[PDB]
Amino acid sequence: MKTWPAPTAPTPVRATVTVPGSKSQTNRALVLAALAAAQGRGASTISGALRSRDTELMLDALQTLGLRVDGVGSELTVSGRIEPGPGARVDCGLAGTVLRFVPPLAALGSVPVTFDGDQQARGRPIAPLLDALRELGVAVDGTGLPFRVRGNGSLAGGTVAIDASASSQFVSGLLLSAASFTDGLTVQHTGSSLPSAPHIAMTAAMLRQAGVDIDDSTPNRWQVRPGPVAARRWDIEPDLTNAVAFLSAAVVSGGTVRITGWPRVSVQPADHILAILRQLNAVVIHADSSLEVRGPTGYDGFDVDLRAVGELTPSVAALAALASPGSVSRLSGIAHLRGHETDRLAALSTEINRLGGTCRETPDGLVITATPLRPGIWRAYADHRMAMAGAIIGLRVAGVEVDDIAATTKTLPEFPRLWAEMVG
Ligand SMILES: O=C(O)C1=C[C@@H](OP(=O)(O)O)[C@@H](O)[C@H](O)C1
Repeated sequence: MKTWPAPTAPTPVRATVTVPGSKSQTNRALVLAALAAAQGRGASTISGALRSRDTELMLDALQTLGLRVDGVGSELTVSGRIEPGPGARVDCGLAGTVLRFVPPLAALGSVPVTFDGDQQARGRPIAPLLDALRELGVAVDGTGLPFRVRGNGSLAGGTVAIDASASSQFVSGLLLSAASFTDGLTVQHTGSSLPSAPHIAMTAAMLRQAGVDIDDSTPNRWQVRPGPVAARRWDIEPDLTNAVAFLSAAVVSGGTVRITGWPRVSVQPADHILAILRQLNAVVIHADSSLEVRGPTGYDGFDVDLRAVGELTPSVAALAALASPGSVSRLSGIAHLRGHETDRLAALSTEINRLGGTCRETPDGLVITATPLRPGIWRAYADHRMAMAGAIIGLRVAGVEVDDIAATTKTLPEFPRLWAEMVG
């Protein structure tokens, strides 16, 4: 595979960028549309849907379960029933949302469904959710990929306790289908350290838009009452995590990037994101239904807690590597990133140090000292966000090439073109 050379920015980037739909919201919408359709409420359409490997895996997973998903562009229509064929096998790829959100959904069917995924997906956490499904009555063969969910057309629900410290998607995955369990569900996260609170809140918010009653008034506990899931039209926001890769270009070059269609009120953690950018003295404004970010002339080291927004770590690590020389930055709260697409703390450490940088993995994150960097091959680990972090570095370091920019197809198949258009 040819490498992809990351274009440099010898002068401030200036651009208006449109990023496609949110992966997290798209895949929640597809699951909820499938439940409504499986419940006999009719077809649903998702407008502005992300088309990427993770959402194609999700819609193929629903089709494996018997549903129909139509649409060649960003408008997807879900219909039909859960009625899996003999030997049904969901391919999870490297999509945690498919791996975690579809096995509950599938216990509603009356035929078992096998789950498999990429070799690299088999190293990602999944066993706690399968134990929880077993506690709720579902027969599950296997404690890791490949595993089979042997449903008998129904799932009684009830109360269940789970350690979800390794992934909020263990909670989201159970919450999304719980309205179709006979008794609904009460889910209790045991212990502490629950990452990605905004993605669980995302789940709860979209469940309420589908008419589902969910009580999240007590931390670490969620009660969902049994009831209908409405068929409705979903409007998908731009992916704000992907937007940060482009906004970072403004930050490191002292330029100006605008993102179109930014929601002033979002189901995504927009407030965390904008606060972080302002930590680096970026000027952030909302204008013309767009978000504008103007980078500072330079920035020093920063400390940032990424527990609630860990998927920002690759881009934020790149920003830290590009701070003024001798700056020290501390990224914390992200032990769980050892279980992501790749171990992102080891990978970021490895690739930054290869460019001559200074990145030290810590038990919950990274400490990065900004030092002059040099050309190299920034290696993707099949991880869309590692790939875009390489692009960010390359803005300020000539001679940086990403081995596998096509890794970006996970959530942004058009990255290479959009990025070229931005940097110009
Ligand atoms: O539910 C979601 O859509 C996701 C939740 C988070 O997972 P973890 O809590 O496992 O990090 C996030 O990092 C992931 O990229 C998307």
